[PDB]
Amino acid sequence: KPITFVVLASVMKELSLKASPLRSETAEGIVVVTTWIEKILTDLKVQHKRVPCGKEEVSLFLTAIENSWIHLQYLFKCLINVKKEVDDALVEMHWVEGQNRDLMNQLCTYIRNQIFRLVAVN
Repeated sequence: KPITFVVLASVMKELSLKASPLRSETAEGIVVVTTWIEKILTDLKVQHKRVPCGKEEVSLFLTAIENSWIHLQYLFKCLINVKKEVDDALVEMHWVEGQNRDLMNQLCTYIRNQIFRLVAVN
């Protein structure tokens, strides 16, 4: 029952350019996006590994840590799929293990937010 968000085929094009401005047309669109999610996660010192996936997607398995303390610690687990849907990229995130399922939305909203900061490279 996964959270999703599209990356538009133009946002991909801009992510490719950022991945190599001085060259062109190197790698698939979903692959480029995935390696930008991989950049975003390592920067958070989130652990992740690419896992076997389907023919028309790339998958990250990731392990983040959460802390639940009192009155303003634990490990949670997610599968990110980056699948080519229509012309654009569909990003699915599946909650696998952990306490607060709503931390996925926090991580997903963050990642997708991080993507669009990168694309404002204008």
